[PDB]
Amino acid sequence: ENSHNKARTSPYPGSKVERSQVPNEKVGWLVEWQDYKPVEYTAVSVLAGPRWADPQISESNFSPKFNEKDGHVERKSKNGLYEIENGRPRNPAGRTGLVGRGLLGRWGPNHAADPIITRWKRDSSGNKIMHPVSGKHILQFVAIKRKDCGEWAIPGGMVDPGEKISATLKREFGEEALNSLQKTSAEKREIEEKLHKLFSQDHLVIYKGYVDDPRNTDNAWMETEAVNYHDETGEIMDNLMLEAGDDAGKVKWVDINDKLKLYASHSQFIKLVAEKRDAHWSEDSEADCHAL
Ligand SMILES: O=P(O)(O)OCC1O[C@@H](O)[C@H](O)[C@@H]1O
Ligand SMILES: [Mg+2]
Ligand SMILES: [Mg+2]
Repeated sequence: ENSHNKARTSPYPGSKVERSQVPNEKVGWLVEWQDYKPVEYTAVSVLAGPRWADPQISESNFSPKFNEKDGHVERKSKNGLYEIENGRPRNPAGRTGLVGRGLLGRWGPNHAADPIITRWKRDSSGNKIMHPVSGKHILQFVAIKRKDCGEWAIPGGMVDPGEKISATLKREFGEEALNSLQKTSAEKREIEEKLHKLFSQDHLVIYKGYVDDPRNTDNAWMETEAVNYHDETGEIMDNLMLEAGDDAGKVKWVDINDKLKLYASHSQFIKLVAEKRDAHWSEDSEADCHAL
């Protein structure tokens, strides 16, 4: 019973555009609202028609195949089918008060991928560390500090046109967490060997689908695929130094626990990983709120 909230904040990112107000009871498309009048807005950068953006719906020869693989553009939503009304997609989470695409290049789902690389925290002797409160070992994951807003986050990113989610995962992690774009060539082989063995081991899909994002509109929204590549022994990430890509101010292994503050919905993803890996999570048991 919780409506998307970030997707209804104003002004729209990178603009002064104010979204039309949407009472929570009228978020669902199923709810009748004849007077609903969303503000129309698509960023100039998207309207300019770059290679990563779709044409406007009116463009004569533009015939998108929604809810399916449409060439080098994946139009399927990972939450199932989304409705087409008035020739364009309808946000599956509901009304947002704004039509058009805002800063999103694609009509409909705009896919991203979030590679969560984890390993157990280890001491000077290479042994795991148990937390006394949970009795579980502490897990860490590779996080980057965003240059634009300085928020810590999973090193993810947009799926490029024609790119496979698996490639986006490998590419985003390497480029921003290892800085593969600027590493002794050939030495890039090893990063590929290691990431290869790492991303070849069995991973876990943590989350797929809609992401409540301030860039979302009634017609275009963000979706992600968060996947966890875990290094159980530590052998793989062992000798792989983290180096920030040019899009990150910092990069480092971050201890996982319920106190973490991360970008977007990344902390929800981290909580799920700790659950699946049976890692420590509860920092404080508020025992003092009950004990004499
Ligand atoms: O931050 P950018 O790369 O611009 O958009 C990508 C992503 O934004 C979030 O919705 C997802 O979790 C994914 O990390
Ligand atoms: Mg990117
Ligand atoms: Mg990014």
